[PDB]
Amino acid sequence: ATFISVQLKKTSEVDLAKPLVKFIQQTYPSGGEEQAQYCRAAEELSKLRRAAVGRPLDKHEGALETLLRYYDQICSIEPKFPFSENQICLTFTWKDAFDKGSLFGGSVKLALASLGYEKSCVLFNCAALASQIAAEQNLDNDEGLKIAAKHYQFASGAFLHIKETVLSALSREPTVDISPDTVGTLSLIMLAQAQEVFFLKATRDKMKDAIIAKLANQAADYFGDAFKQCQYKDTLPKEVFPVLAAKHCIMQANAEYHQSILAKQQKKFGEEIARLQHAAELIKTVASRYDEYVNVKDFSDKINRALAAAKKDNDFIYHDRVPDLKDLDPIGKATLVKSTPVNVPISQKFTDLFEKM
Amino acid sequence: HHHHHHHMLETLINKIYTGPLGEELVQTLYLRIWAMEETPESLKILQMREDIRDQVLKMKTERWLRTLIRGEKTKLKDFQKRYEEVHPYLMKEKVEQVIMEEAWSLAAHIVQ
Repeated sequence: ATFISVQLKKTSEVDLAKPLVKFIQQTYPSGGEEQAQYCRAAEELSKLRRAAVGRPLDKHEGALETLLRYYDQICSIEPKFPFSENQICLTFTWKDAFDKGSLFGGSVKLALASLGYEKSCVLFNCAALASQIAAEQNLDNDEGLKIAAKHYQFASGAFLHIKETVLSALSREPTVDISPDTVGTLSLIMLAQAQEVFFLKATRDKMKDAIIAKLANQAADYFGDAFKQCQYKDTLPKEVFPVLAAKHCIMQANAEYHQSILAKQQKKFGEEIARLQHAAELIKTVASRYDEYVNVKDFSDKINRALAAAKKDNDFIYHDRVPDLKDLDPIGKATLVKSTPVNVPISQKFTDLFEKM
Repeated sequence: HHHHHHHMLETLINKIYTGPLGEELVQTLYLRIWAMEETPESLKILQMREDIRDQVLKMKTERWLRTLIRGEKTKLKDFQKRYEEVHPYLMKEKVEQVIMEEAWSLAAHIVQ
C-alpha cells in the first residue's frame, strides 16, 4: 500500500435509549402518542449507534452512509435534549485509533459523559472509513479515481473539522488520535493523496505535460507540508513518515519529469537534461532510503532512458548548455483539491428520527 | 478611449482562446467537472469530444468574465462582492458555478 488510510476507533456498547426514554417520559408524562414516537426514535438511534460504531465495518459505501447518518442524527438531537445542562447520564468510551507501543499512560481507552466527544470520534470514524474506501480503489480505473478524489477530500475536511472543534466541549485532554495536531496532519495527508489522484487522472488521460507537471508540483507541496508536520511530534503509525518522505520526492520528480518533456518540445534541450538530472537524483534518494515502502523501478528506468537519449542528441547535435537548477523558471502549481467542509447533513437521504419533537 | 477594465477584459479573453492560459483553464475545468457529483449538464460536457468540450468551456468562461466585469468602474473595487452577489444563484447550476468560480479567479488577478 503506497496510500495511507487510518484505522477506525473502537467504542464500548452504550444504552443510548435508556436516558433519552427517561427524559421523554418526564417531558410527556400523559402523552401516550409522544412517549410512543420519541421512545421508538430513541431505540432506533441506539440501534443506529450499534450499526455505525459498535462493530467492524466492511469498506463499502453502505457502511460509510450508516456512519454519516449516525453523525447527522447525533448532531440533530443535541439541542432537543439537555446535553448542555449535563442532565443526560451518558458516558461514551472510545479507544485511540493508533494501537502501538507499551500501553503505558492510562489513555488507550477514554470515557467521557460528553456528546461533543462522541461527535468528534464518530466524525473521525467517517474520515477513517472514507480514507480506507479511497485506498481500496483501482486507480487504473476512471471511476476508482473519481471515488478516491471525493473520499480523500471528504476525509481531509472531516479531520480538519475535528481539529477546529475537538477541544471545545471536551473538558479534559483528548486521546492523541483526535488531538488537533494529529487530525491536522491527517487532514493534510488526505489532501495530498486527493491531489495525487488528480495527477493520476491527468496521467491516465494523457493530458498535456504542462498541467501534469503543475498537478504533481502542487502534490509535492502538500506531501512536503504533511511530512514536515509529522517529523516534529510523530504520533502516527511508523509507515507514515517514510511514505510521506517517498511521495514528497516522487511528486517533485514527476513535476521535473513532465516539465522536462515541455522543455524538449520547446527545444530547450539544456533545461530538459537539467530537470531529468534533478528527477533522477530525487528518485535515487527514494530507492536508497524508502525501499521497503514504495517501488520506483519503472519510473527510475524511464528517467534514465530519457536522460541518456537527451545527452546523446545534445552532445552531438544541439550543444545546448545545461542550466544550473537556480536559473530555471519555477514549475507552477494547479490546485484541484479542497478539504470538503462538514455541513450536516453529510448522509444521503437524511430523516431526523426526532424531526417532530 | 476604452475604459481600463474593458481593455483588460478583452486582453484576458484573447489569452483564453489563443494562449496557454486557456489550455490550462479548460484542463482545470474538465478535471473539476469530471470530479463533481454527476448532473445531466456534467455528463453532457464529459461525453463531448475534446475539441468540442474545450470550445464550450472557453465560450462559457467568456460569458462569465463578461458577466462578472460588466460594471461602470466602481465595481472593479471590492470584486469579491461580485462573487457574493452571483455565486448563490448557481446552487442548482453546478457546472455554471464551477465555471463562474474559475472566471472570478481569472478576473480577480487582473482587476486586483
